Amino acid sequence: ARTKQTAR
Amino acid sequence: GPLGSVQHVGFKCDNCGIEPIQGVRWHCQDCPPEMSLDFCDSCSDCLHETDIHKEDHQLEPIYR
Ligand SMILES: [Zn+2]
Ligand SMILES: [Zn+2]
Repeated sequence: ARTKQTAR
Repeated sequence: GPLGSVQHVGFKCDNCGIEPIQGVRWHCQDCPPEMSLDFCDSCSDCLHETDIHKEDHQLEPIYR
């Protein structure tokens, strides 16, 4: 599971 | 160095629920990016299925 955060 | 030591900050397992998979990641090849499913070095052999996740496919090992 991609819990990987990224910018808006 | 690498191999058996790889840290995937942002990829917690679906099989056992462990935080950010260690050693090698296992990126589901056929399950969609919206789900983006993952397994540990042991869990990748577990051959799991959900509502979307199925045994119809293969996984990709990630050494980095
Ligand atoms: Zn696991
Ligand atoms: Zn899958």
